[PDB]
Amino acid sequence: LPTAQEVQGLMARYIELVDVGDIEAIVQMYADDATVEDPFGQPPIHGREQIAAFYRQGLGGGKVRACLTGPVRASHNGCGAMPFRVEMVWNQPCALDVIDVARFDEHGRIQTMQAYWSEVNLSV
Repeated sequence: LPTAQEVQGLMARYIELVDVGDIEAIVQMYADDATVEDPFGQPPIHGREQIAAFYRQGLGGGKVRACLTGPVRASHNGCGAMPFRVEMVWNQPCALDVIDVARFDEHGRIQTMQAYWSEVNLSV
């Protein structure tokens, strides 16, 4: 599994990809059969096609900004967690505070992603 330093780099690179909205590059960061639970509590979506559709819906159709709002917290077992803020228009300018928890596989790809947030974390 990716080292703690590597996890930091990868999770930071995920945020940068969300920030520019490069759907294909985001999807490539995931394992081919990865799961996404976003928001955590909802049923997982499975596989790169479903994940691509998810990101197309959520990012496509307008400017989205995303910045880390604190450092990535990495483990020594290929996992990490990070706090960030996503700015969008829905549907005025709003911001959502999120924490992503990720588990990576032996190939450095995201196997599971869990995005913790609820409506309390949204601001118009």
